[PDB]
Amino acid sequence: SKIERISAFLNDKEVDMTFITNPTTLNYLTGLAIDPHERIAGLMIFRDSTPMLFTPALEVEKAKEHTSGLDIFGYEDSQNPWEVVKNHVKSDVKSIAVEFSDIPLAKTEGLKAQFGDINFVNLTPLIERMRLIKSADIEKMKVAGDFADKCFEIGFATAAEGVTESDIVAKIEYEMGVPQMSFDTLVLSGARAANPHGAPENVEIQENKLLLFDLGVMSGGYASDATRTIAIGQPNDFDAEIHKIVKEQQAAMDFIKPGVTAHEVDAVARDLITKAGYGEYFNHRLGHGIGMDVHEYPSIVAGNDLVIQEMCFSNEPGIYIPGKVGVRIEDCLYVTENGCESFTHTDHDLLI
Amino acid sequence: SKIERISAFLNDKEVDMTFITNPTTLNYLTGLAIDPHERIAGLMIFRDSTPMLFTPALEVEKAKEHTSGLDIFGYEDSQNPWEVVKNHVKSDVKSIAVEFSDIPLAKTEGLKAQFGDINFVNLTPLIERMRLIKSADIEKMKVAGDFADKCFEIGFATAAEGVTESDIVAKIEYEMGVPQMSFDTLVLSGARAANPHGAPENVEIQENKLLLFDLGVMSGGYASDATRTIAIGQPNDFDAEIHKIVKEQQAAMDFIKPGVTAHEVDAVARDLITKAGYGEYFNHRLGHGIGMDVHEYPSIVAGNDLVIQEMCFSNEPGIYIPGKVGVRIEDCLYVTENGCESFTHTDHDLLI
Ligand SMILES: [Mn+2]
Ligand SMILES: [Mn+2]
Repeated sequence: SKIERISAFLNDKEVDMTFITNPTTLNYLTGLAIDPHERIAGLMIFRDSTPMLFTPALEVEKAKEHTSGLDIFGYEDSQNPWEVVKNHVKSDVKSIAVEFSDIPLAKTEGLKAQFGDINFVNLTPLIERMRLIKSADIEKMKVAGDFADKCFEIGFATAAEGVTESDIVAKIEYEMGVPQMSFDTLVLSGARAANPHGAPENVEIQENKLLLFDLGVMSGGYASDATRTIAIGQPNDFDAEIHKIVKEQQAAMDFIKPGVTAHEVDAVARDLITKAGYGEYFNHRLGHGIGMDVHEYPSIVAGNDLVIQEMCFSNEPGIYIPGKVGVRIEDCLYVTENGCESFTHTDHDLLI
Repeated sequence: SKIERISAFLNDKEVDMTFITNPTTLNYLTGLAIDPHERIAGLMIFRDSTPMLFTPALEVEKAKEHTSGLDIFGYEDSQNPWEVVKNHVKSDVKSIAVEFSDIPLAKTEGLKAQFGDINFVNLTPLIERMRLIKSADIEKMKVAGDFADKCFEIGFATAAEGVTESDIVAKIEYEMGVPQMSFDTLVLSGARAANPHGAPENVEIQENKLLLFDLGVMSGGYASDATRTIAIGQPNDFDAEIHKIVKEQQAAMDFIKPGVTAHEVDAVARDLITKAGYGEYFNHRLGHGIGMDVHEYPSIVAGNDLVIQEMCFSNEPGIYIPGKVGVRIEDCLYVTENGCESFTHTDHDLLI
């Protein structure tokens, strides 16, 4: 149980209780997706008592739909959330563990008002080492990644008769309009794709030039991310296979496998680009981790030596010569021991 | 100058410097819209030195586009943001003012690592009293509010031939798809509009029933919000003018004017509903403040007596009998001394 891993840490670090705030961490622990926004909500795990969950007076009857179970209770706006919390917790509280990365001072200060000079302890690192592996629900990241293939389908088509980059984004987002993109959809024509602040604008697509897509979705809880780059009408030759240098992605999809550096795959790629001699230009991290957030561990930067086992991240290599001729390609992937596999199935070799 | 108001506070409270983090507060101060997301950025105002602005190594050349001016500098990922900050600030720093509401512990702790046992002071209340009045750019909230009228146009039409609530939302969002909605667009048919967790789903609209809209946009920086409720085919009579009780909104649009309670307009409304006798059901705050965020001060709750002067907020009254017959209406408005006025011009009396 994920909650049992946390009691264990509390016991092990002699901290009494948690007050958990990152709404993405909530649902990963609780299976419930709540967004209090301006209001307060926290997951309170203990060393050896029954875990509670605080909630606005309005979100509570719902939260008993997940259920697990957790002792659920709330506060109306008339009253001080921090008050309610203490008049529900019994037993004494010296330490609280919270997510440093997320919890603001308005909140720690709200607790201190009520509890006193409590030592705060950083839970964030733990949650991180817990999300780094999943294997629970890779199945969920499968369907999102598959919806991105369907996004690539709709996008390609839509580049056809005056159509601009925006039009293309807007049409993909219509789809239902399945709830939410995991990040801002990119459609970038020719030399706009080399910009390190490139964004779709209402500008016609360039015929005989390259078209980059890079997109992704939130399918209920988890997330996908991908980049295809295609040609609109017969492509340029220099451009033609700057695509090749980059499609070779495939010098790292079943080359893969657990127990190799981090300086590992950012080696089979960043070298094979200096091969054809564009080591610079390609001047950003190859690879970020993926799961419930579009960006997570592991980082796949060149420098230090994180071993790989059983992990989600992404394969985005691309060369950018400012004023170029656009190109990058990306799948996200999970590590099994095979071999391995990618979350997106669309063609790396195409033209429309 | 908004920045000059802050030095003044620093001087007045004998605090050396600010480290400002809420990216909506940045742009309100700086005219620049930056989103570092996982990364660090802060606006550093001093008592009597030249204000600086910290930025990722990647956002900086851009930030010199606004300009003002501010001393702009950054950090690559190789290096510790908190390090850079201290090796740029000279002079001694005992106190830092930050926005309690926004700044997490990972950040205060990052500062303390570098600076030492610094007293943190709460800037948030000041920024709030500063945003409560604008009059600078009401003009910007004018065009967004006008785009919401154009959203209401597109929406109405689109309720026509199998169309569901989702379809209608999706079509409005297509529009360009002018950047961003200020909040999740609501389209709710008949009895779905009474739910206090009502959300558009892929369900056909009910003929001879009510259709609520409530929507809004981000037009570059500021924001709008509105609710119209219309009829799809000849409406029910009980429903017909539960609309009347609620359209009477107009028992508070030029009744208005500065120097009356807060328990003021949540009196001309919440009574005139008990008039026809649905005081309960209508069980939420009438009125929230609006500006750069969809929700801001002033709160217009029943209880305490905030005077009005020269302020943005919204007029959303509506009765909800669970399993009802849907109805609410809302404009947002600014206080001038006339009279006053609303940001949305569409018809409060209609049927499609
Ligand atoms: Mn991507
Ligand atoms: Mn509204």
